[PDB]
Amino acid sequence: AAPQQINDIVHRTITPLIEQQKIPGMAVAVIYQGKPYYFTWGYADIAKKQPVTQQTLFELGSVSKTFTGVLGGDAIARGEIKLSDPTTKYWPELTAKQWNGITLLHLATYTAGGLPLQVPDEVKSSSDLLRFYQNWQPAWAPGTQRLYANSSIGLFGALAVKPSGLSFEQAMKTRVFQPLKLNHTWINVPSAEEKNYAWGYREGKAVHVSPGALDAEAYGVKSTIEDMARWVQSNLKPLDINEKTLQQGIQLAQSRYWQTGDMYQGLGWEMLDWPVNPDIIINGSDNKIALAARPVKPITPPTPAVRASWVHKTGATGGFGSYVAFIPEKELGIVMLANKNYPNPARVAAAWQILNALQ
Repeated sequence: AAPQQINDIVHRTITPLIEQQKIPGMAVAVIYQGKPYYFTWGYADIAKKQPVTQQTLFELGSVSKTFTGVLGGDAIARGEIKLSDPTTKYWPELTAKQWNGITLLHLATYTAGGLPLQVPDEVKSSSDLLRFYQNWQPAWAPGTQRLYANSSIGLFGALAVKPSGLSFEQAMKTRVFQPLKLNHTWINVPSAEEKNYAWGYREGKAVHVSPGALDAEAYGVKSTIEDMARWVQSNLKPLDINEKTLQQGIQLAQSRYWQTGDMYQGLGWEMLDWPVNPDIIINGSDNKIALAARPVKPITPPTPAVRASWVHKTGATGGFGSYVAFIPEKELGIVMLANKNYPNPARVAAAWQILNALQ
């Protein structure tokens, strides 16, 4: 059981959300005074009447970028990479002149100059990727415009693990998932766990995310509400993490590297100063803003992680919609996982209503 104030605000907020958005299945975790409280609704598989449980796996979509950012932070802390390193240090075959000056920082923070939102579906092998990046022409100089992009942070993640000699998946398992005891968090769902993998629903049809280049880095993690609550706990309170470079990596992913308007770009995470204007976060989450190019101001050196922040990330796939938000100063956070991609502003409005009530 949760304290009644949590049960009350969750029931009053999530029930109309599910009805308004026709969400088939949903799981919510509230982290309150550092402890998790879980809630589930509806079905992971409608036709087969499988309820959502605390072991249901949801596609995180772009919430996966938070894991990629932390894994990159850990590689920085290990001394394996620097954000100022040129992309070409890790991929010297990227000889085209437009890559001169594009650093790992730019890739990690969507500031390379207009790398596109998606890797094209036609681009599948490393050779296809090389052609893609060699032929890409920037719209802007590096470090001037943020354009949210799977092709940008996806490449960051692929390159950041090269010194380790591990694949991206193996690095993520060994360096992030295992130390944090995320035992039900997967880039590739094992056969024995397929029974727990919810279907996503798009226009009423059951769907799962399709393979794509750099999927693991940009949008490919699947996880349970329990593991996601532990992920929030770890990012709320990194000083409890025993593995020093992972603790440091978590901290570095909440450093502020760029500002645009009132939002700050971390590694995967995005941040605003708390208290927030809820309209700014709600309206800023709409893709009309969130996917637009926005001019950035550099923060030199990056601001070390600010405890009084709203730290958050939206994520989607064709069939799923996820959101995570937390406030380190308040020891408070929320995870919302659903098997329908419903509008971002409705996610953020509900999260803020719940966390604002519990602050």
